[PDB]
Amino acid sequence: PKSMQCKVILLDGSEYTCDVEKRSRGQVLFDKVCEHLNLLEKDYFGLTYRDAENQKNWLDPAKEIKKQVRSGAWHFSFNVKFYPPDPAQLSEDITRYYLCLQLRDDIVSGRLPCSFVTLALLGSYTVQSELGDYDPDECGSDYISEFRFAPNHTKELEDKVIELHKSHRGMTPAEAEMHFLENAKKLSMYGVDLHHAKDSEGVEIMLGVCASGLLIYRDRLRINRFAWPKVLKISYKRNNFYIKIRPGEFEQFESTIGFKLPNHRAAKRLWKVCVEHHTFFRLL
Ligand SMILES: NC(=O)CN1CCN(C(=O)c2ccco2)CC1
Repeated sequence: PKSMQCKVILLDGSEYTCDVEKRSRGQVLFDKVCEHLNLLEKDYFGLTYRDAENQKNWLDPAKEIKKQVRSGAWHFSFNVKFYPPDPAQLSEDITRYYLCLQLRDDIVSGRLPCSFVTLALLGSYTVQSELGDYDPDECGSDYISEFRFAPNHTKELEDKVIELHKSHRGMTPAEAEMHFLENAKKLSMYGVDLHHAKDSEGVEIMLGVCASGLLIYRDRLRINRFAWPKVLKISYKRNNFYIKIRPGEFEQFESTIGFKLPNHRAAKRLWKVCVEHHTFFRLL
């Protein structure tokens, strides 16, 4: 029984290595990573890989690993797939912990934009969770934390993190993690997966996929939003992605919005993430 070595980048930046039989389905490796992580609430998470077009693909747990990674290395990342709209309702603190680690990377990467004050607040809860109570001994007037808090660090941001950290004395890690999430969950780009696209006139837009529905980011004076209820049908053909939108009450026929994606694989990838979000948030 021939086994392939898998390398998985965990959300704390460490590497987990394991072996699976070479014809294994994605679920086999995912189960192994989740067991390693002591993670029970597995539904919110998945494994990604970087392709030959160099983009992120979700590893489909139901399909053979080799038919997905094809010519590529068996190298993966562990990631949040479905961001819970209300993390307080997750049953375990360890689930909330991994969601925090993902969101910290979302913030540092600039995928999740954040005001100065919210960067400092989120940072202050991370420090409280990781170091415990503020201690002046390992913080002078010139202190800079090892923690990455933001896409661009400033001494002002470091100072504000410390000021807010002082206010959290006696907070336990699970409590600080819950505060982090109560703030993060409100950010306008929380849990939004962004895809580059062109509208039916060739104008560059972004399409956002989230729990609630679909977002079309045009010029920022115009953001169109389609709640999952309003979306009739999702489809792709060639480099095109089509959304069928319900008629308003007393209308005879749906509207179709068409988008052009960079290539056929980018269209298929958008289609599959939308179907998965539609299913997941239909059941929540
Ligand atoms: N007064 C309002 O209802 C404002 N509301 C419009 C739609 N909202 C969503 O639930 C959403 C996010 C993506 C698709 O739909 C966000 C903000």
